[PDB]
Amino acid sequence: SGWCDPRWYDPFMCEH
Amino acid sequence: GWCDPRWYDPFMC
Amino acid sequence: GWCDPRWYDPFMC
Amino acid sequence: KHSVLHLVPVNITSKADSDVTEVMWQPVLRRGRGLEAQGDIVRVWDTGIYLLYSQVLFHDVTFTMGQVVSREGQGRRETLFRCIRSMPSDPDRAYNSCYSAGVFHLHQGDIITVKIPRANAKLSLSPHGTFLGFVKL
Amino acid sequence: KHSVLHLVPVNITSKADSDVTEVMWQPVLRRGRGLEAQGDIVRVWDTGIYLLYSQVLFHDVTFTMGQVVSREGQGRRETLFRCIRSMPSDPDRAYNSCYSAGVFHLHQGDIITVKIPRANAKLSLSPHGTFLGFVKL
Amino acid sequence: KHSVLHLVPVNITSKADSDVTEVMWQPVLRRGRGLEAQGDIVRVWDTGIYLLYSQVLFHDVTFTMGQVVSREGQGRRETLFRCIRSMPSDPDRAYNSCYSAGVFHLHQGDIITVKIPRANAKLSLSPHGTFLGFVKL
Repeated sequence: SGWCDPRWYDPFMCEH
Repeated sequence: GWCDPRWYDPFMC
Repeated sequence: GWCDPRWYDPFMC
Repeated sequence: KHSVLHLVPVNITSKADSDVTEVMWQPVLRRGRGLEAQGDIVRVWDTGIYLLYSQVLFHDVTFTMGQVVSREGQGRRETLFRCIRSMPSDPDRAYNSCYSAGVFHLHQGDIITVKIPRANAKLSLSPHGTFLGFVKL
Repeated sequence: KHSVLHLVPVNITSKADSDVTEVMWQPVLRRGRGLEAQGDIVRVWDTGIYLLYSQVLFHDVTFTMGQVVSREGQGRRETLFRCIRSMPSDPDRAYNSCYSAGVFHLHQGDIITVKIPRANAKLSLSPHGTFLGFVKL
Repeated sequence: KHSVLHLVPVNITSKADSDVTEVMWQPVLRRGRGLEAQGDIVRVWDTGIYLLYSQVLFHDVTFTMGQVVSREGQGRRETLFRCIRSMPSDPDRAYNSCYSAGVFHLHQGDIITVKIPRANAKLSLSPHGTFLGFVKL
């Protein structure tokens, strides 16, 4: 995560 | 790919 | 390399 | 004062039986009328020198990703710049943005395109992940 | 003519119990009065259109590094662009710069932040490794 | 109206017994007369503030590549910005471009150089793979 913070969330990089 | 004639680069072919 | 004195960066030497 | 434009993805497209993926753009900033967004392609209205910048954010594991920014006009073409990113093999580490930009004489009548040289490239639609923009100088 | 600002790192910072690393900026080139580097942020005084650019030089070996550039103002947040760099797992190869840039409308009273989304992020203080800059267009 | 220069590679040059590789340049776009290319360097004539950008496309497999953009004038070297790309170990994946740019005060008589810190570095001569450019603000 880290890029999955809500302030700059991008679905593209939040697991799968 | 990168060897398409429209933007060919010998470097990568 | 990256540790040439002309553009030295402690970070990588 | 400088005409400008900044564009973000609305949608992604990659017609069957070709090895190219394009982006469909929508403007979020605009000044002047020398440029115009038209689905997957951006038309140039005013001839002149422009700063042209493009970022695309990838997630494929395949070797080497990137984009080709081009102009097309009068039956002609010119690749302006490319951006090449090597992606790693592990799917969880396999994230890279690819930014390139430059200054080009663009002509009235020119269509500007951004193509990813693979079929169905996995790329971000995020407005702060994938973008394209113009500054007349 | 164009107001400009080029900033370089004086100092890294990272509060305990967070997963953010920010940078303390000092100007090396200044023209105009629009923007002002206040420690870890940059305060906008004159409203207008601005080219923003950020580079960071990383030496972590973890999966994926990068930066977030944001404007925060009027009880609102907007993420402007991201730079995302996959770092390899060898320490003596694990070196990459990450660069992104764009054109955006910044309003008087806005604040600009540059965050690296990890705690204790290893990054370079070299003024020609890691930098942040502005041009009013 | 803004001075501009955009240069592409004609030649790659690397003096043996040195860990450096350079590019002989040739303009493909010019306006104003503030800058002139002279093979491997670019001489400044009008003092002022310049946007400088530079991209080099590499294919080496050796750890980590990149470039150093410098100004030299009046017995003083100053290094403006670097771009660092870690390269992978598989030759078929070891392709990467590296783009950095920044805004800088350049004095009349200054010599601008772009250097790659390996001997005989493998980099593209493509005009849209490896390039260098300037805009006077």
